[PDB]
Amino acid sequence: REIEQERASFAFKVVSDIKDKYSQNKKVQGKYSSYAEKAPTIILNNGLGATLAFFLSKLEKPIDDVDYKSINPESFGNAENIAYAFLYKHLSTWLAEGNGKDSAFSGLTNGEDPLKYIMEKTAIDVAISTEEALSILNWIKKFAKAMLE
Amino acid sequence: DIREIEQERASFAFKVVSDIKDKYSQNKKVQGKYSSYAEKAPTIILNNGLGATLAFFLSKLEKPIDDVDYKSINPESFGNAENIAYAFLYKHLSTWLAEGNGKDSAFSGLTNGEDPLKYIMEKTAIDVAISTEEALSILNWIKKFAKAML
Amino acid sequence: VYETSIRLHRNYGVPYIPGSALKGVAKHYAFSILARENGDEILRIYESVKEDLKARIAKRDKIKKNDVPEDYYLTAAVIQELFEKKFDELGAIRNTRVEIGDTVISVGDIVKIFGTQKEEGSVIFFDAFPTPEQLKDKPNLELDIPIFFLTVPAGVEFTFAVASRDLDDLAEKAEKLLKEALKKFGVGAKTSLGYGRFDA
Amino acid sequence: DMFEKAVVFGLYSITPVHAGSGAELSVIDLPIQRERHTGFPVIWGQSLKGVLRSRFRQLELDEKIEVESQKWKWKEKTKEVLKEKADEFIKKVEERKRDPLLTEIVFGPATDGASEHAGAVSVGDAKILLFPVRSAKGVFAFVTSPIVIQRLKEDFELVSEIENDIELKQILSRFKVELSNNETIAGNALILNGENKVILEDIVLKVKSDSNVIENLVEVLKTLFGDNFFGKPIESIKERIAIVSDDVFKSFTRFSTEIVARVRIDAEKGTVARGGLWYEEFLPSDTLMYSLIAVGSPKKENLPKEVDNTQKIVNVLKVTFNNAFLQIGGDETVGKGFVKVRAGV
Amino acid sequence: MFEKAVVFGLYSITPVHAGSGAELSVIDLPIQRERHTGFPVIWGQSLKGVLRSRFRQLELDEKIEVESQKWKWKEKTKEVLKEKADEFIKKVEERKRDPLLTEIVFGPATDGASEHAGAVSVGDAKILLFPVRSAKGVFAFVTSPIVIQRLKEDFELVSEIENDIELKQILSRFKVELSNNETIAGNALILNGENKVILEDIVLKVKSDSNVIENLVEVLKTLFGDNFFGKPIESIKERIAIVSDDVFKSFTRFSTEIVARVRIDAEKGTVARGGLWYEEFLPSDTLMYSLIAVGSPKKENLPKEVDNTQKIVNVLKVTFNNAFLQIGGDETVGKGFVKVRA
RNA sequence: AUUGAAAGUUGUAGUAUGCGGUCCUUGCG
DNA sequence: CGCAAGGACCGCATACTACAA
Repeated sequence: REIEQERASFAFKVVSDIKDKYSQNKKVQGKYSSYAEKAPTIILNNGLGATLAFFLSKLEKPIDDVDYKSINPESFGNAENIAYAFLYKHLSTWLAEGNGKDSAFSGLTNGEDPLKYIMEKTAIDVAISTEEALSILNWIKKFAKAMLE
Repeated sequence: DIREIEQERASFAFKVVSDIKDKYSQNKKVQGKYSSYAEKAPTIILNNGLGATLAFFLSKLEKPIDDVDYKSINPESFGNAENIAYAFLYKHLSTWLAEGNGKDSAFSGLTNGEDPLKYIMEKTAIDVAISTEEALSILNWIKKFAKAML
Repeated sequence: VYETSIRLHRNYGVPYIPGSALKGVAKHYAFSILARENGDEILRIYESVKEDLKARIAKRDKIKKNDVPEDYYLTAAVIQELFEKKFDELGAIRNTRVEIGDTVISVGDIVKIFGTQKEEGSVIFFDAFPTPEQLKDKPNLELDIPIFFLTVPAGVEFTFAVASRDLDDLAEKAEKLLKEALKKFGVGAKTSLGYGRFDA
Repeated sequence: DMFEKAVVFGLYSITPVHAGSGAELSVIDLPIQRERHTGFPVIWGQSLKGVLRSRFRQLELDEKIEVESQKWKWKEKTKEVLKEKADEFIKKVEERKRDPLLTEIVFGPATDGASEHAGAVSVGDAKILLFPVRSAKGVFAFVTSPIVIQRLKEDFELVSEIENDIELKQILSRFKVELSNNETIAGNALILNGENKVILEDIVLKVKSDSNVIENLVEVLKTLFGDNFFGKPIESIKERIAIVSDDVFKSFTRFSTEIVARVRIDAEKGTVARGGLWYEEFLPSDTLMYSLIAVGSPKKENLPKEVDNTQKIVNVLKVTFNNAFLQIGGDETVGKGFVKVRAGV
Repeated sequence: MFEKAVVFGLYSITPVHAGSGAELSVIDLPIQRERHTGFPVIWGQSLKGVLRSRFRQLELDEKIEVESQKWKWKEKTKEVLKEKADEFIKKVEERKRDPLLTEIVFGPATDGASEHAGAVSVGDAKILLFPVRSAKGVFAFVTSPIVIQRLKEDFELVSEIENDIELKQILSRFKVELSNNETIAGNALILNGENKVILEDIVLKVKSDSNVIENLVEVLKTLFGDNFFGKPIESIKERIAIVSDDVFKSFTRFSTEIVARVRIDAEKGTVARGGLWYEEFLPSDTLMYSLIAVGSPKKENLPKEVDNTQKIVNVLKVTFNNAFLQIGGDETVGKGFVKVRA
């Protein structure tokens, strides 16, 4: 259940961080809450790689190369862009490192970029990454719906 | 040790799309035309047929449709931006349908080192249908990455 | 593969008019007639939506927010946004009676007929199929220009239909609106150059 | 289990249909329902049940439902059955809290009273039966596959088990086809004038010479759907039927469906809204669809004397839905998803 | 005990959904699985319940061919229980107890659960064949060596009941091991190119030891009649694939059907609150078997017609053979219809 | 030469009942 | 002479152990 506590703490932390940015602006809060809610549906239909590609595409920038790091969500112009960059940042962070070296979940990607990891790995790695992303998204849905405006 | 074709599709699509950005970074018109063509090809494929679309690509490249050699089409030869984009798109599609990701990779094409146009010319319907399915999937992935990055 | 194409029927090859085009042209014509007559009231009532649309147009056009003119096109865009997601406040202006043809139709009737995001419409727009009798002798297709494309020649008959899914009798008003829209605006590409006009 | 009678429902599309299956990121933005392993199109039983229940409730509310040549008034009939509690039921029904009496009895209770009892109908899936495909000589053939015939034989076996009548099994027992990968048991009309060949779509292939099969197929259609295939004479269908192998049949259901490019033009610019461009996928018109409905004994306590036996319920449904027009799938107002229904036994 | 054994084979006519426990995780209502491995399964409790219900319903219609005699519930009960029988008949009228035959075979009802156990035992139904989409051909049956291993274990267990040495030898004759990606494929599924059988999203390499596959078909002809649940067995013999364990497990998790369902409001014309949800369905044409065991009938004063394990086994075999069964939830929407071959 | 020797948490029991992937939208200037 | 879905709704309500030993 240590992994469960880790997931809950991470979801609360990211939802609170989204709360801090544009706390009064119900536009960013509303868009992000719907974005987290609708995300798990895509994963079931098209798999993890397709969903990550879609997240990368919806960002409005040249987006040269692929980096789970960088891409500051505040640097995005439109509110939808900011919310999508936030969602991508959180999911990629959790899949790469989880919460840290000392955390119960160190992340399946060993700190590597999730998209590059999917591109150069085996099938089983993709399977476990998919299942973990689904679980964290399940928790994040509830925690973002509960408190974010 | 087993990678589905989905891994190889994304790996291949990332390879070519990134190969365009570094090559033709300043030619934003080339990038835009390539993106538009990648967006528009699957409807042509679904409406007419893979052979029809390949012949159309050749026609826009002022080349005969009877004898082709995708391995002998340098994209840099074309002068017009539309022509260069069409050459690049045709070369990518044919290379995937011939060799796939690679001989070492799990997927190694379908024609087994044959020009895909000739393969459609001289094969039964089922092979053509499967090749059409593969072309549709790779076109979807290439469109995804081109929209994302280009 | 050819640079041009037409919506030819799959099973038979006769050209036909989809019901979606009917519904779209009817909604567009209703918006145009509503904006042309009661433009000032609509522009004044929803001031916040007007400002937001002006800001969006300025951002898309890379121009100043004040540079946007309050022409009829801006009114049409505002009305379109009103019938979009921000359709709850439309009930504020749910009193104007647009004189469509020879009958007054309320905006509330427009919402009840065309349908909104939170409520399905009560009027179905079937498709249009040329009568076979006309095709028996008169040709049904023609060339039109070294760029050529196939078009339906003038005088070709077309039958349209409209149903009322619910007990609302908005079918007659919908039929009148469709007839007026076909007479004035018409349906089809290149509608600026007279294409798509329909007589009685 | 509890079923005793069954009816075979036949669906004939007159307008393109689109049963939604969510949205994907592939080339087709709004695809259609398909079985995963086979890949053939299909309409699940849940959509059919919902549409049938909605139509039944609508007809009962307007008191246009004629059971035993008499209107089944929602308030009057339920007054006798529910007795003292009928006032509460009538008010609840008027508040759109529970379905009327007849719908509740037939299609099971409503959402509020889901734990009251069970239903009495078991409408099943709609497996494909006849795919309309463009042809070179002749027009609009009705392609089918041996897999479809095998599934049909299985459903006929199930029906004969429910009805305890081996006539269906005897009728279908003659079906045994072994078509090769490039040979069709084609009808005379579709045959191209030449070396006994047929050009269907992009496939041209030789015609196997066989008989006493196609006719059998047509006979099956005459057993349930009267004598007219959705109104048209059965002779044209008999002369216009073709059968091909599984591979080419699957290849047809993957690249011979309607594809549309619907958009939404914004008023300000007059060309297209941002992101207003997508492709929708539709089943073609004149597709022959079939499904099975099984009827068991009613389970509601103190049911009205009119509906007590499964025979009465079967008669009611057959009378109500025979040769009717129904809406299936999305875009109802746009003008897509209208079919003609036929019953039988 | 359990001196007799009957193997039950099930074929899914329509998609089957056997409801799991609590509706957790992303998928709302998932099929029953086992955490131990991850394959689909059907617990024996549901199978026993549906079999008991069908048997009782048939018995109430006097359609059960007890030694080709059409045993009557009331007559047999009066003959056996004698004086008290009438009272039990009243309990049968109130739908409290159950008729004599079903009470003897499947055990008593809840209120009388203190007299004798059930003379039968129904094992968990385990997968043996899984449909999977294929590039060339269509709808290839798939299986894995671990499935055959479990089948051999089941055969050995049966041998501890009837001493079926020949069955044990036949099962032991089959021993294959595909290492990582290679597969044993029939002639149809093989792509026209050099080997390269493509299943779903994976490209494999054929292996030229197909005799084993043939042997497997023979085992089927030995177990479930001659026709493969109503189709030519040799016809199915051309579309059987054997793949490695991990690939088969991947197939049994990411190839079940997934369906989204909604509820439409009475007059709004759109979905309502709490309307959208998801469901997971086991694909059609899935082949799953089981193991029914029968021991000594423990009922007091059993009827002469059914008083030995052989009699009960014969009754079960005749009653359930090419019959049809409704399994699991979502009955009214045409889910759960299966064909049973004994 | 010990509050000791002896005793199968065992029998019955279907995650089942109700539920329309639906609404909004011109392929166009 | 180009344009490239987007939001709504995201399991509800009920059942929620009985009898022996």
